[PDB]
Amino acid sequence: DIVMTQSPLSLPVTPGEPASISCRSSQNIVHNNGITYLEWYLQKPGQSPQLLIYKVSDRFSGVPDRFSGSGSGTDFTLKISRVEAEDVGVYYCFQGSHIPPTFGQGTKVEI
Amino acid sequence: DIVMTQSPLSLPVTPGEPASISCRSSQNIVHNNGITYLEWYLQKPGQSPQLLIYKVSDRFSGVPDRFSGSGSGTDFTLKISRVEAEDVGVYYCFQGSHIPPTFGQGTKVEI
Amino acid sequence: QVQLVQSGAEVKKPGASVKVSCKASGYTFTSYWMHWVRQAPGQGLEWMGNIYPGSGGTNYAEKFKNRVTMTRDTSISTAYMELSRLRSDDTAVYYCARSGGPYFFDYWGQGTLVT
Amino acid sequence: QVQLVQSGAEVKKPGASVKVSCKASGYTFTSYWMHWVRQAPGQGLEWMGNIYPGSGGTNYAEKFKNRVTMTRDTSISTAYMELSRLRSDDTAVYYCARSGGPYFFDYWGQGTLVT
Repeated sequence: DIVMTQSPLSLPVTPGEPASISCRSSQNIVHNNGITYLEWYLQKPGQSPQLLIYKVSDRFSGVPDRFSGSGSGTDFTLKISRVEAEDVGVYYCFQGSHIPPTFGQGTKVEI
Repeated sequence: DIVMTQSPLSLPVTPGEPASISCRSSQNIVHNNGITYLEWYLQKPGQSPQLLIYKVSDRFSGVPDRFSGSGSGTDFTLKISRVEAEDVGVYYCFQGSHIPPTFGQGTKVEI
Repeated sequence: QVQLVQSGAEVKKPGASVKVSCKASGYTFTSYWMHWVRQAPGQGLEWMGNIYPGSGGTNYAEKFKNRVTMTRDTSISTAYMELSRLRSDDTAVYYCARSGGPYFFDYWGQGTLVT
Repeated sequence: QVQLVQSGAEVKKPGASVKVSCKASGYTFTSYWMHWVRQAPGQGLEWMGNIYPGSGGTNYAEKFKNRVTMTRDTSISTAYMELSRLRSDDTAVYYCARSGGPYFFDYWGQGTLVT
């Protein structure tokens, strides 16, 4: 099973100050087709987790421009231009190219 | 520290037929100011509890007319004439007349 | 509007089993995979398995293979996840989630608490 | 619209303590009482205590008065509840809810799961 390791595990960002979360897959994760199903999920306090980014860098529907994803092969990172109060929660990088799909440990970002 | 007792504890309802839930306080619950703070709350699947009825029979703003409460002194009853799918969840009566406020055990409604 | 509405919180004695329902609304049920993911405070989120509403095909995580069963009732557009032989570590919020095509979990149910 | 937003889920070890927050917005935080109610296994909902943001004055049910503590910060419109010396039986969803007056809990927090 592909293991995804995120760092930091805790990220208390001062409001307004930018941020970034690292994630490294234990193996190349591009599917047999050409797609790398590496995604980022945010679970805000007590809410169902929601999709932020897919295909490593494509932002999901109503997600703000503050978020963006980058990386390839081994390393991938999530980045928030200006962390706001409502951005708090546990961020998870996810890979669905290989069965079983796996999630990272989750990074808890706090103001 | 009044003991509120609801009956039944399980109430499978046939979509469309009326339903009813009883609640009896272990002692009179009308406040010295004359108001009987008897309330009913509904906790729909996975959501925070929400106010349905207060002052025994007053519907809270936004609550459909299908719901209604009645009773006096020590016996109270909620009525969901024509139960709908979104009515499933756990219902609770509650008294705020005496310190500490206390809730019934909860009646689970399912179709 | 697309939405997955799951069954209410469940309290279960150890050794017992629980069956969670997920009714899909606002879209065509059989066109997408329905996953089941759980959030147990110990280790974030973990994929439990999935099922294909059309053929009833399923894939289970190794961790849950011997005690989880997924099924679906296309007539009422509802998926089910039954976890048996419950233990303290199963206390968690269970979520069903539909696949959105280029992304794995498009819409999520509100989650079902099982203790 | 008023919003009562609580802190994220938490997992605790027996004997440990948990501090749950509840930030309010949309109304005048200091003019309404803030209560904490919990949804615990085979105990439905039970009142735990309350606090008046404006006066910081509190009240705690006896069942928890020897382990809980409620406080608030008017500069950030937030209330807190610490349940010390936790144990298995405390595994439950904790809620904060303001009271209206003629009625009680009109606005609820989304809840904070603690295992």
